[PDB]
Amino acid sequence: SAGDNINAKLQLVMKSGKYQFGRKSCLKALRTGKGKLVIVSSNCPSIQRSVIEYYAMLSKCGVHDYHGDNNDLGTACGKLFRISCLVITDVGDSDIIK
Amino acid sequence: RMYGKGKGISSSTLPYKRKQPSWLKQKPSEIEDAIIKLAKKGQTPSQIGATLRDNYGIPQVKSVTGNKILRILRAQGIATTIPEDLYFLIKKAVSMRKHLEKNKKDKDCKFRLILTESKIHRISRYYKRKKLLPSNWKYQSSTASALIA
Amino acid sequence: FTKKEWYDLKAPKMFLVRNFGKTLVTKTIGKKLATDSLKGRIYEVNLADLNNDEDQAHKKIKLSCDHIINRDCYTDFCGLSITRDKLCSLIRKGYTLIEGHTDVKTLDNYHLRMFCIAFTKKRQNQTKSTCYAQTSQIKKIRKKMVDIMTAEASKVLLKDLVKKFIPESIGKEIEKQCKKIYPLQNVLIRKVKILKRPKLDISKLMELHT
Amino acid sequence: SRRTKKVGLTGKYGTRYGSSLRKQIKKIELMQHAKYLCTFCGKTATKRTCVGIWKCKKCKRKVCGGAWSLTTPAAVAAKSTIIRL
Amino acid sequence: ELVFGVAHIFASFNDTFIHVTDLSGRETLVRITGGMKVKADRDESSPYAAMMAAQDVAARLKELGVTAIHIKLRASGGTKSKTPGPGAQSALRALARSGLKIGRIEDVTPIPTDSTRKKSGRRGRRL
Amino acid sequence: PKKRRNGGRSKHNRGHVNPLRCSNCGRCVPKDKAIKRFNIRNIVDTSAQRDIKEASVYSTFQLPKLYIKQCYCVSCAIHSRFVRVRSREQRRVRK
Amino acid sequence: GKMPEGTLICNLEHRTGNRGTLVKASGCYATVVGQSEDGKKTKVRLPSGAKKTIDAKARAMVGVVGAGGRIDKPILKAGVAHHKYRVKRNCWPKVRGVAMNPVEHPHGGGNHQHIGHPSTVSRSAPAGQKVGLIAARRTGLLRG
RNA sequence: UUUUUUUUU
RNA sequence: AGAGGUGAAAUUCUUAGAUUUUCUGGAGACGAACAACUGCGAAAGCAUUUGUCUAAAAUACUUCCAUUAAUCAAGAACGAAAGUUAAGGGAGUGAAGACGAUCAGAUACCGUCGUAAUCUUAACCAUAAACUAUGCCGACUAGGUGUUGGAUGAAGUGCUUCCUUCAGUACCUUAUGAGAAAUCAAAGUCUUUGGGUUCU
RNA sequence: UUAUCCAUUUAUAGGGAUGAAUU
Repeated sequence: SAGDNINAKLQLVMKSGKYQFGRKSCLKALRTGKGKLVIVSSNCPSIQRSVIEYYAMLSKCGVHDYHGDNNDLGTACGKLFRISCLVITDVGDSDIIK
Repeated sequence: RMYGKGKGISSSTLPYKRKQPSWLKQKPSEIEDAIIKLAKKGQTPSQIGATLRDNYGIPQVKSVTGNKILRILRAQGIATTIPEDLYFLIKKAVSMRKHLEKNKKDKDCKFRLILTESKIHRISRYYKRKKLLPSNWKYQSSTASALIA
Repeated sequence: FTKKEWYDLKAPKMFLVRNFGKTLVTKTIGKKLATDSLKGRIYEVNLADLNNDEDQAHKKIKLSCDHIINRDCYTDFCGLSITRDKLCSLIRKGYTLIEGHTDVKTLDNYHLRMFCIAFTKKRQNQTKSTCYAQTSQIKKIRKKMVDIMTAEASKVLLKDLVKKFIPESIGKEIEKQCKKIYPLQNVLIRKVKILKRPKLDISKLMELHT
Repeated sequence: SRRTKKVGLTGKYGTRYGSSLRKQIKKIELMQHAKYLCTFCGKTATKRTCVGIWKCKKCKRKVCGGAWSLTTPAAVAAKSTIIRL
Repeated sequence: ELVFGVAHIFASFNDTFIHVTDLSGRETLVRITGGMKVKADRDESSPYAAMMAAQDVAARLKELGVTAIHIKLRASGGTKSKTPGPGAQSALRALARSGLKIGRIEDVTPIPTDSTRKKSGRRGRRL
Repeated sequence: PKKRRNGGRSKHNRGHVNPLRCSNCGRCVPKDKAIKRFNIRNIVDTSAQRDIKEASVYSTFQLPKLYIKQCYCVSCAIHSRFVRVRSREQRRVRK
Repeated sequence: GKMPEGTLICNLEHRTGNRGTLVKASGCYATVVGQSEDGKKTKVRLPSGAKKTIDAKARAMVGVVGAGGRIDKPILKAGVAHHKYRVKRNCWPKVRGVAMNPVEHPHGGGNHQHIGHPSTVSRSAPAGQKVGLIAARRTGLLRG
């Protein structure tokens, strides 16, 4: 249930609100602030992780460190690759804000 | 019950009143003008009736309008290709296999996967017997994930 | 033997007797120090004898000799235990048992682990032989009781923790708040143990023992 | 189709050596060369590189490991006890 | 000047151990057992040896000086047995009769949450 | 001949029950089949309980009981002179 | 003498300053099974199953030597043994002493290829005599 | 604690 | 100066301090007491805590489909323990075995030790008195005592009890019901013989 | 520990609370 909150909230915002996936998508959205919420992978090197978290509190966007390597948001959402970094463009009727 | 034991007679008992009740002054016109509105928002017909009878207070859509609910989603080309029961079963099977992909020691869980796979196969055969399901459609387990559409 | 000498033992100032008995210390000869042989040992006393009342006969206190001056050993609280005979006397058929345990942190950086027993109450109108509890409320009450115990032990010290253990003040408010969820019979804290104690601060023990 | 019903990779050994001996290296052949999972990239593609040296197909950074496995049951337990402290 | 010690009685359907130490458990004062007296390889658990193995420790305790004593009762262990042997009744009787001051009493027989299986197989003891 | 309706055990709606060991012989018996007695005893019989009372202190010390909860295998229970073989007709009534 | 007991160590230093002496073969490890109360002394259990007392200042690596389980796979053929010992020594092939002539080996000689005399030799046996089972305490299959 | 045995109708 | 052990005994450990007291760690194991003619699961089986993933069941519905159903040779999944293969682990128990006693004999029952096994992982094996010895689905036939999870109405102090009712779940009595009987509320509704079906 | 013996090195800092860094 605790991780179900994150998993289900992400899965539901994907369908309801507008969504994007990819490190290029995240950088493109977070060099303008379009990326609403930003996720950093645990497996990815801290060099990858800390600049991406850096982007967040310039952009006033919520950054979270997902414990994992390539799963769920990179496997269950719509894709089959190693995502290693996440960002959401738009939000529907989703409580992902809190 | 198809699998396991237990009768479980819990269900919904429709009233004897075939027509609409006297208080149901709400016209069948705007009663029909409330279902496709909620439908294209994105909503399963199994829950469309529930929300109509909870918020709009209009039970027995068949009684209030001389047509069935899937009939009045199906007469205007907004019904999904995959039926609701089959879609809700294949999503369960997809979750089944996503779990078993990493958790392969869940032998009871994969037994339940076998049970729901058999359910999907027989229900799909039934829907195939009717013309509303394509004969080419096969439900390959590999593409079950993309079959949700 | 004929050389071993008696050393009187002392309790912290909070206890009204401050003295329960004497230990024995062997030959004070050669390189073996008869001060660390006495030090770092455990004395198991009963609250009934230690407070001259029969009410506190169902639990016992362990005192570790922390330091020695002159000859009287001062000791210090290190563990609490209830008597297993009273525990099994309390245990009875028909009532579900509930266990709780957690690690707490005091402002003294003291690591304490306490285990708590919990029973269910038959009340008056049940008219049934059994008083079993559906496991979801066991879930909920165990979680809530662990939470409140950690909350009460986080913002207090060890000595006042003993001050509140003596009147079994921990076993009252839990019943008070459980009266609104599920009635519980007499419950208590079974055992409290020290995991890791900070470096021995001699300045923090004189003003407490005296 | 399927040329070897049971012998599998040991087909390179022909009829030589004992059946039970080839079958005892049948406990190990399916895992000495197998594509196991790396912890710095995330693809199940690691391959044997030497007797103790290991490497996947993405990271280009080698790792000390078991004789024919990336990790050994002793070494995962030993690491777990150390981590617990 | 009243002084307290602790005596551990061990009854295991054999020689009844009497182990008198100070209140810390450490630094034992006198240990007497039950086989220290009878040389017949029998009556080790019997009241015969059990109660005559206690007035001697009462006298030794008297000449040592300590008067008031607590008692801890032991019944084998967590796997062997759970009830004290015949020697415990006589051990208590002799301490009562000797005039030795007796304080608090407790049972500390080790009770396992564990279930390490005991002697003999599923068939159990056949005698 | 189906001597007992329950078959000698109290197992219903179950397939397996974790067993236990008999106290006097160690025979492995299913938990619902073993003869279980929560034994309450005096560590000292009343005759010497009076003695420990008069030789004790606090003038109000009370004897704590012994709580065993022993279990026996069926084979040794009847030999222990506790379980009655009793009669066929009255076999049914338990209490 | 810094790590707690029960931990697994490798590259042991049986005397402070040898920069690595014990527990160095692949897959081997020692376990620290005790520390002296006054420090300056600890007990370890070596891969041979023996307990050794080493001072607390001795250094070691925490972990298990890599390439573990190397002896698990069977050397299929003489070729792998040849390649293995080619980079190590001249200890292979062995050649039985009972297949040699009596001049080159006490086992050699005879018309039936047998040892002829007990193969458990004394610990005091000279260089040319220490050839069988050297000072064997027992023989035959072990029973645990 | 130990106690094996008893042609043929 | 004994300690284990036994109906006795002996094997065995013990002045280098055994057993015993207390404290500290390490190891593997199990999860008592609560714990029940109680719950879950297709069966095998499943009891420390917490978290996550996944399922199942009942209840309530004026939600949806509309026959999509039942039983099933072949064919498949799971399948106690023991056993096999290979690693890790190896406390306690302990087939083999080694001794010590009883016995006329004891290769056994009893005692001490003790390899494999028991434990973890990855594969096989597919058998158990795998037993309520009772195949599954459906209809009907009797009262009471319980008890588990809901739901309904009312009333001791928002809390808690009683009524009714579903889905389990056992028990007692009764049969102008059955059976050869033991017994069975199904093993009844069967010479007044046919609800459907699989296996033997 | 002084005889004696052993080990290590460039005989290279007195005891307690996947980037560098020399003038």
